[PDB]
Amino acid sequence: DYLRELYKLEQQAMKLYREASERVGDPVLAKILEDEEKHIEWLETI
Amino acid sequence: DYLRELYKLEQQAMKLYREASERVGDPVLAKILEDEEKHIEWLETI
Repeated sequence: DYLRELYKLEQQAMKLYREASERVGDPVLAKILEDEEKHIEWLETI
Repeated sequence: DYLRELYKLEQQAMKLYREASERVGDPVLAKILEDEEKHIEWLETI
């Protein structure tokens, strides 16, 4: 259901937030990434 | 660049987190949504 494509969305966000952090180099980009990580965990409880 | 498709990703996440919160009804789903919102704002400073 939703959870499953919401889960994948979180995975792409981390992938593209990773390729973006490497380059851009805005520390807040790394901050947004620590979050997406926790979103995955919380998603993991439904 | 990345920022632009990272921005759109955040928009879809909120759209699908909204349709998912309405239904599922897991309060943490609303918590993940208040976040995606701030990610948009922080994204807005690059």
